Amino acid sequence: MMETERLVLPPPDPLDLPLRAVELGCTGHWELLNLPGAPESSLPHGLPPCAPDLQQEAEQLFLSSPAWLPLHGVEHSARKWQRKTDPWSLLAVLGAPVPSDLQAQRHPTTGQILGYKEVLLELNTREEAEEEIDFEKDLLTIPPGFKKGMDFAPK
Amino acid sequence: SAGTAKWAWLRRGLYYLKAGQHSQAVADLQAALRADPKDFNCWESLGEAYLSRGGYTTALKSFTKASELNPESIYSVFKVAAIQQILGKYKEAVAQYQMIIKKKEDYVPALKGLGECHLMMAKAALVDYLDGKAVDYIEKALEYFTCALQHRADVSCLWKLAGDACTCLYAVAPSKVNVHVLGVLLGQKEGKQVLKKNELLHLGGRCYGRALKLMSTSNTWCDLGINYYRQAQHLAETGSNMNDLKELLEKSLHCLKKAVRLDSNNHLYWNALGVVACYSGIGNYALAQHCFIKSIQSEQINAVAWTNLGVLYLTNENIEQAHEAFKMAQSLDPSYLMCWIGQALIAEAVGSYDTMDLFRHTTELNMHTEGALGYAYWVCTTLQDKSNRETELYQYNILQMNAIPAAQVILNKYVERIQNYAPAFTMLGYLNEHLQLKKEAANAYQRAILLLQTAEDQDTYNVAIRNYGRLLCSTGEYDKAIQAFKSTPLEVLEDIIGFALALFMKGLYKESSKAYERALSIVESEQDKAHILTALAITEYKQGKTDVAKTLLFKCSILKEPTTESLQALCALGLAMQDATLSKAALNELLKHIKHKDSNYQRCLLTSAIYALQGRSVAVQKQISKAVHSNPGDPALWSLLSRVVAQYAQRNAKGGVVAGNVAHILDSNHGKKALLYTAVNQLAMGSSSAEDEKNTALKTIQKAALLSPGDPAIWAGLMAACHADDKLALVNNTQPKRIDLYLALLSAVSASIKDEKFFENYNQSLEKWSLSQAVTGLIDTGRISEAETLCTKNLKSNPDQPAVILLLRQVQCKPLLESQKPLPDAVLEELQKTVMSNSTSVPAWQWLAHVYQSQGMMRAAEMCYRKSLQLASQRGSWSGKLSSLLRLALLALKVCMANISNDHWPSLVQEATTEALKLCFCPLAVLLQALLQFKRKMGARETRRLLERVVYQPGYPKSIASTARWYLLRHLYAKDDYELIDVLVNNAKTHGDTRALELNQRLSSQ
Amino acid sequence: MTNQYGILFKQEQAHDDAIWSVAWGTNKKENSETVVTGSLDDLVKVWKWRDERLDLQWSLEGHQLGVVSVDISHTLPIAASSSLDAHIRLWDLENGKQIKSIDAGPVDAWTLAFSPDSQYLATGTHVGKVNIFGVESGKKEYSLDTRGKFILSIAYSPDGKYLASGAIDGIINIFDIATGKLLHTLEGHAMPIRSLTFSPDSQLLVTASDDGYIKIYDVQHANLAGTLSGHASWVLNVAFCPDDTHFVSSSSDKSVKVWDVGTRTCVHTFFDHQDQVWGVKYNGNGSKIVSVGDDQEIHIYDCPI
Amino acid sequence: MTNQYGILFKQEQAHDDAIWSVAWGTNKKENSETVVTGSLDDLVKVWKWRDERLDLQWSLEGHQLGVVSVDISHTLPIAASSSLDAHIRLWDLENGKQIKSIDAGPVDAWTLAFSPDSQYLATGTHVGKVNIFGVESGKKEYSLDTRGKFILSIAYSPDGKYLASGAIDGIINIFDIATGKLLHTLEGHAMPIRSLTFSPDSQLLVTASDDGYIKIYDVQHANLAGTLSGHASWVLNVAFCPDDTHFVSSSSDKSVKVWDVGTRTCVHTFFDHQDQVWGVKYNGNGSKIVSVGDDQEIHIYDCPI
Repeated sequence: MMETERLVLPPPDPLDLPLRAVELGCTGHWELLNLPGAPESSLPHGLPPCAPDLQQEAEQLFLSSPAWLPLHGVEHSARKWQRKTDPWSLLAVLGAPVPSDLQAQRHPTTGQILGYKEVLLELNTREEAEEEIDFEKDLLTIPPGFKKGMDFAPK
Repeated sequence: SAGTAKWAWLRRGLYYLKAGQHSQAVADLQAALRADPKDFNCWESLGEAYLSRGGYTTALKSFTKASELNPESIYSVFKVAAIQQILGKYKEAVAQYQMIIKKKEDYVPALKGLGECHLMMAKAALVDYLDGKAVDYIEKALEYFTCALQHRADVSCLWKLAGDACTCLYAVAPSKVNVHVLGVLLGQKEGKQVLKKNELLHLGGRCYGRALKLMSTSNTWCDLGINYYRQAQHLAETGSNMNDLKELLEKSLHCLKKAVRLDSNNHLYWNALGVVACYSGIGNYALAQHCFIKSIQSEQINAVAWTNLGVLYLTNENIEQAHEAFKMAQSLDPSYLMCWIGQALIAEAVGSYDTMDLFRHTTELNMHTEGALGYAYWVCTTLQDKSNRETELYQYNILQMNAIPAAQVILNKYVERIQNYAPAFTMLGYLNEHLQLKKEAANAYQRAILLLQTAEDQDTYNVAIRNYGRLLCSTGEYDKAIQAFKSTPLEVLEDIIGFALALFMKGLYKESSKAYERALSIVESEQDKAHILTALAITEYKQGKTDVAKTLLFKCSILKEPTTESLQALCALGLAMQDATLSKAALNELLKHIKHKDSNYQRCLLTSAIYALQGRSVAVQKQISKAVHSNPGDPALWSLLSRVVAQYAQRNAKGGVVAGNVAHILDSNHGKKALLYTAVNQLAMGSSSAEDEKNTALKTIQKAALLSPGDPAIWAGLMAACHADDKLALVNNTQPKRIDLYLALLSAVSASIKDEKFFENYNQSLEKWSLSQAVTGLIDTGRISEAETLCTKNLKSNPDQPAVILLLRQVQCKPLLESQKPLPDAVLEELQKTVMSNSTSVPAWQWLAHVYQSQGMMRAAEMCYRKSLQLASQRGSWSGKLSSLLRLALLALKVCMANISNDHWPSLVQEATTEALKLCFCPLAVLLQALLQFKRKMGARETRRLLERVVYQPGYPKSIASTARWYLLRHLYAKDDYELIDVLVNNAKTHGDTRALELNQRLSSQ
Repeated sequence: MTNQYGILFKQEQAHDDAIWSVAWGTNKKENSETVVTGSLDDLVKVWKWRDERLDLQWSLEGHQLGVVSVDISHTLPIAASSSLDAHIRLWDLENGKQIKSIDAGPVDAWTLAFSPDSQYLATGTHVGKVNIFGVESGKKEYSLDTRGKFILSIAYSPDGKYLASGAIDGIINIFDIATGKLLHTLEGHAMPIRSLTFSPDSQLLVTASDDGYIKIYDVQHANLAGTLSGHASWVLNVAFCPDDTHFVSSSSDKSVKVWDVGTRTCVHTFFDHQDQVWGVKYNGNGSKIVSVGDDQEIHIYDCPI
Repeated sequence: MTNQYGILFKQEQAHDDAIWSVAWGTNKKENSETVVTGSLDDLVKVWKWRDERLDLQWSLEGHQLGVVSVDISHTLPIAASSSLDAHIRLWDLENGKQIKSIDAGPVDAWTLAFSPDSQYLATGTHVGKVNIFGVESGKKEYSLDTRGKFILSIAYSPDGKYLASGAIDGIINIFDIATGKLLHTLEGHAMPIRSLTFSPDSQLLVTASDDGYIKIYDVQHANLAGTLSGHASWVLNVAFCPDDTHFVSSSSDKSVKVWDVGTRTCVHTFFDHQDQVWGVKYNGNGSKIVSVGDDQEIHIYDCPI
């Protein structure tokens, strides 16, 4: 701060061109605009900071906690389980179908549905059809296709 | 002749359909339809004719056509719905039945169809393990059946189907069944009722009894017997009683015997009797074997009876004969599951090699429970054994059949089915831990804890507690982990170690040190000893007191064999201090005898950090280049090379861009960081490309932003890319774009920063830089008001920090000093004081010198640039040095332009340009030398030579060449030579120019 | 036993850069077949598959940066697009002219999804919420809240009453539009999701995470019905067939597979793209597939019924 | 009097850091024997063997990262150098003036090898291609393609119509230059190759491994007629001599061994190069051997016929 003032002629020469210096990037690359104005640099504050510098990254990677040690991993327990087979679950029971359909009725001429009627599809000891099978007199104990079955003690 | 005899065709067709002559009836009715194809009676009767014999889809189509016209008829719509229902596709049938119900409400068959459809969907749901849908469907089905029973309560089918619906919910894991039955079903008709499992089965038995009372048939008898069996099974399986269910089982046997004796020619009854007879409560095996043999004899195509015989023999230690029976069963039906499961069990018993594959095949077929548990057990056991991972058993099975995910899904289905077994929960937790699904594994272990609290607890409860506490500590919730680790005997190494780490995570470092010392006492398996010493060092370090940690790590090194883990911690500890001596020795020792490490990235990072500590700052990139040459694969190395060149020695921008691109190509999941680093390198580069689209910085940063929109670096990179694009477009003078978005990006940056664990210094730097860049962008674009308010709010948040106040000064002083104005020394002093206060940042000094130049302070501005140059050079920076030097040269040249006396500015120009050329090959600097020479002794020969050299050699930017061309044209016209002038004209023509030729036109005719 | 699959058309260069999303809508009752595709540009080009080929119809653009998601509606002629530009301007699709413009930054919207009745246009924010705007009725009536991380994918069950949302870090959230209360949160995968889709009749939710697996969950509970693992890299989109029997998944390994949910197996794989495939869709009565990819191409396949 | 192998020279600091590629060109029939080295810097330096020593002529530069491979052409005086940024330069070798600067994509070129008539300058690629850039006239003339991993080292045959290409996985692919039809793939090893050399009267192919083994192959078949197991650590480069008598190998365990084809035994091993050696080469005849190590020392050995 010595002069404190400067007086210059603003239209000094009208033929020549004013110099505008524009800077692109940190690696040296400058160019020149024509119209007069501010220095108009690119990325004035410098490059955006990318991933953190090495030293703190390493310190975090190793001295953040002892969790990363092979001591605390998913391994290093050697756990065991026991097997308990259960072959009784394999037994399969199938259900019987419904022996009726609720079929419609039809007027014999100019058929119309009068109504829906149910019909049969095709130690009380009832006499309708029981043939009195004995389940403990003579038990069949040879599978069809094998040579021998098994003899279990009677109950 | 042709039609017109429908009344005869119809009679003859009906006469042929009433008798069993379906072919003639079909022909007759088709002829009748040919007579007149619009009468719906003919179409409906033809459909019935087809439905009497085999055909189903031609009858279906004919019924649909009959129903299409006169849609008021309920019977036609009902028949169409029933035929479509028969072939599956139940949802559509449900929709039409609901529509019919909406029209007519008393239609009993419609309710029966709706109930049957809901029951069928429920059974299909139970084929899979989606139990909740099955329970809901059964509840809705009971609602429909009771509604149907409201109208006509004499029919048997309604009661039978109601009983089927209610009693098909066996093995549905009670405490999951609550069914909202309502009305007549619970005797008196009051409101609603919520039923649990046993009550539902009892209601089922009651309904079967009521149905049977009024129609004594075999099928209902067998179904009632099966229902009683299910009831007894449930009662026994919940341990609710024993020896008080004898009469119930006797009742079941009585019902089954009644059914079989009623009609002894149907395999179903014999099979049911056989299965029930061998229940653990009865245990009459001879009768069961006789029943199965009778069933096989009755109807030869019977897989069920053969597999039941196989099971009976297998459980009674007859592996060979049971194998024979199973083989026959699968021979009769190759896709029945139970036989395959039996084969797997037999293979397991005799200890074969294909038990795992058999279980996998069973799992893939239809998801039965026993095979599910077997497969899960075998997968977990194979995972445990750590001598496997070359065998081609582990490799093939696990890594080429994707065993683990399948096992997890299977165990989820099993656990939902059973949910009273602890090993299933622990296995599920273990697999979930291998999938890094930590939350689900924690839930699984918690449930295992809940089940086991009343067990023996010696080796099944403490282990579960340690696993749950450790896993809970892994993901937050430190207090819960500490509480869980309290409730265990802290006498084994595992529990003490887990307690110590949870304590360390919460804080309480002294407590963690005590726990680790106690664990250190009881140690075998020396690897664990080395790990305990390293953990002690880390935890005591975190309090400070680094010397004891260092000596303790040396003590670990004195052990028989190093562990490759303590050495890394020692190197990092050396780095976390400025000693930088022990670190070199530790790294050399680590390299010496350790090769089995397979990371290859930590070693390079540690060496590079070691070099960086000593401030060398150029070797770092060279060393990483050496590492990347050694192992040309490993994308991570390429990515780290790109990052380092971006950070240290940012003069290899081209190499960095190439390295980032190579890292991105060789994989996909390294995309994120590699794209970020290549974008930053492009930003640093400038525009040193072929002006090609689709490969500028803004494109790569956009790609990275799409890949991972989570990190705070990408958004700041986006802001910088937009600003640079604006500047370049401004130079090319086509259009500024992407104008006002800075505030949104700043909000994104801050929001993303908020959720990162800790890189504190990095986050603070990022936040400050983003704030500064946003303010500068807003000032440049022209939105002064928003920038001012932003700065004021920031200062209102916290007391002053000398950075933001300078930004506020900049925002204030833009309107004034833009348009010419005179400023008072008070304002100048204030700006000088603020800039000096926040010194050591060259941009501030350069901006202040620009302010001086604008007002006009030539010498003062020159002094400020000189100070900035000294500051930049002392910092070791390089871009600032050249930028300041060239700017000062511009200042001197501009002041020279006015032809002012005191000829000292030319000396300054000369010195600055010589220094700039000493550093680099700045074209602007040589142009400045040319301009200075042109002004002083405008002259003929040397000036023209220098200008022609500038404007004739290639490899120069367009604008500088244009300026040199224009001045050389003026000089050449001054010293007339038309030839050379036309030479200049053709030189302009072979390039693109508008202004040099325009001046030539202006001065060709003075 | 498989069908006869194959290409029908191949546009050589639709845009100048990567194509990031595609939407197929047979919106009008006649044969419209309008395809809207957005790229790493301002262009939101609107194609039409007229008889056997794609004819470019509109080239409308108003954006500043690349568009990340586009969407179309089946009831009205309308379209919406969002970008990194912090604007959700929604076009007219009839005059190729902008209708509106909504201000919302990368902290207020990432990806679009219209309503079943084309009324609300929900989008996923940064802090975890889902913001539901209003088309033809203003701005930002309300936001459903899940206390989580960045949220990527938004889907609607095509009967209303359900909204699903995947997120960075894996967790999946299912809301019901009726009351706006979180029903239950699935934990799903361990890496970002970036794709979800319901099935027609809205009883099957198909995810596609970043690790390669394709969960098939089941709605109204947390039951999962299996994991489909057949890719070799990330999976970026999943589109579900009009009939609940197949779905198409496009991965970052340059291959578009088509699975079927009945037996959970892969019927046919297409190996025709040369770079990552960012978008796949079906059409109307599903018998054709659109696949826009990172390399500038638009493939149209033929998947017989 | 037996003339034993003697050190005969040492160059203490040839470069400022590690040295990676060495080429010996007997381009001039007179006493020129130009030697060119590339050394992990921008600098690539040319020396000439005048009577008993190396005297620097010039060091020429312009390269972003370290240089990986250099080659000299026998027919005309011209050199070629590629670096880590996949950027190829051709040097006049009379003034150091960079006749041409053949660019290359992110994955275009790793190593170089001239054509026997100095016309093609074949080069490897990070993604498996063996693309060829015609010298001084053309760019990317054509690219022979295979399916495989990284391709470190390329051989080429002296007589012609053969081109052997090692891979990082450890497989050898030989392409006949006549038409471009892949002749047959040799399984080779399970570790990278790093060196491939043909023979004068090119009937025998020698492969260097990363496991320490050296393999001899017969071009007419797949006869694995040899296997040599003397080197402890990796083997980096192997070259022949102008007669089919014996070859040099350069381990990474600081040892340069001279093996023989006739008896398959190590006639001699040298003990220098405190740091690992990365290159070895032979002069215009069997006389002189050049070794360049990771340490900044150039060595010129002698081995009478």
